Amino acid sequence: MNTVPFTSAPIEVTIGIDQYSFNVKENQPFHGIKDIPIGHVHVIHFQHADNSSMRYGYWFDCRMGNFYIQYDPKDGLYKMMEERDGAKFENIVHNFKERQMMVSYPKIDEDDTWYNLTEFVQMDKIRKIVRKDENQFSYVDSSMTTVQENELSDPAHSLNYTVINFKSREAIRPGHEMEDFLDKSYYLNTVMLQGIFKNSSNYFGELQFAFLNAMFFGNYGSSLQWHAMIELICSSATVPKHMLDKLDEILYYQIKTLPEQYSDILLNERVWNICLYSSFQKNSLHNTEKIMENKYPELL
Amino acid sequence: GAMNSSNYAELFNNDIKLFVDDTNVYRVTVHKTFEGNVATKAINGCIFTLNPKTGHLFLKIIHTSVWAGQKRLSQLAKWKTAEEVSALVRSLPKEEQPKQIIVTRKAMLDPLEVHMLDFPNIAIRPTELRLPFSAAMSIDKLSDVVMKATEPQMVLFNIYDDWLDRISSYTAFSRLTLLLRALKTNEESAKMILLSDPTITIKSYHLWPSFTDEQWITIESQMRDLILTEYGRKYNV
Repeated sequence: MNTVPFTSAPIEVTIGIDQYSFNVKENQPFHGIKDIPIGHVHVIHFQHADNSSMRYGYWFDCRMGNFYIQYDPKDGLYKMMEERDGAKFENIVHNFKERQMMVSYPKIDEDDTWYNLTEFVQMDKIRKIVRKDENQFSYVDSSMTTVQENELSDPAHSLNYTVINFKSREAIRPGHEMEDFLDKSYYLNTVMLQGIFKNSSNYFGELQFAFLNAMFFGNYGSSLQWHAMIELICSSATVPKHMLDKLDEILYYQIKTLPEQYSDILLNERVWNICLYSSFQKNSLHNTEKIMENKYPELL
Repeated sequence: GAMNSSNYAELFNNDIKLFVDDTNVYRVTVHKTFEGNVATKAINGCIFTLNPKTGHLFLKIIHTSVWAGQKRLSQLAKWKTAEEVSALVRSLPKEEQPKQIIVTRKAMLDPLEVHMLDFPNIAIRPTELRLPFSAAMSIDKLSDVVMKATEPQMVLFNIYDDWLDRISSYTAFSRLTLLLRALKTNEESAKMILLSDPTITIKSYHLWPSFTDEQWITIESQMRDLILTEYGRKYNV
């Protein structure tokens, strides 16, 4: 079990840790989050009580170093930082635990929700999508635009998701225009899986990361990326059976987790109707189709 | 975006553009089989690709052999249309290539955009206009060359004959759309109006009769009357 200590909480803020969230009052004696499961990436996220604009947060993996949060009164945000002195860090965490100033990561034993949302998500892959190589953790917020969004402005603060465009030379082989546009198997299997991602694990990792950025920060570009990666699989007539089975599970947990009240802005009606009812894979996503139909029958 | 009544004059500027109409590409007769089921027999079709400024018509004849052993023909027809327009653009010298292609039907946008990915600077556009280019097969000489084709063939016409010697491309296009609208609404009546007076003939190198300016005004009046009558019939108004 790992710990993310906080120097202090000078401003009133909703703090998220993965799918959990806690209200902290201005100058409340809060010194961080303990009992964080090792073996998973995590995201610690923030919405200021005084400006519900700019949800922001840090993707991190506690195996890659000792991380803490400290409010920066100049930049006006909770910043993640690395403590290189292991003994200074253990000493700080031990003190705060002894004084019970920390919230416990409130995992239910039965509950595989966070594993199911992050199964393929790797910190090394997050750091290639979010470039800031001097830190081992990754900052994301509501407003960050994708490399693709910037093509259609500051490249330093961009989400470097894999560009997917169904009406691109990359997606369409000369002389297979109709075939490649109506059945995207070539684009999925040769260009994206064999060519760019190398395997379905990295593809699902980016898909899962895109969803979580859409859900936790309302990052619009991430939502576009999550939908594009779903639609590329559903629009392919030839998909490995293991990828289809795994996609059904991935999407099931994403739909299960989505706040009911955010379905209207995080779910694209056209893509879901197409994927569940028109696409080649319309009969391959049983779990996902059952939860969508019972939870969001209005969208369909 | 879309071509409408508001941006009509753009058709007659000096930016090269083509209209593409796919409505006569896939044509069938529906008939009964011996077992009393229904079957289609394909007949020769054509892509109607028209420069509205010059009157140059690139009539790509679609021979029935292109459908042999193919499924989902109404869908393939859109993609075959897009392939043939793309091949026509690539065959033209750079300075003759269109800056814009306007499709008369929205179902052509994605097929043509995908075939023209090599031409990112050519704008593919829909139109709000209800253009009567479906009636192209009511022009006897175009109908004749399509039905006689025994293989795929491109035939070049000027759909305005020699009109641009006397009128602007705006007025030539208005005359053409009124003739095609008439032919589409009541073909027999339209063709009767055009050919009733045997003294006015069609030159061998033309599609339409050799009317004087005065006889065109009368013809155009008879076509407008034909169209309003048929409208009052259609709609009991």
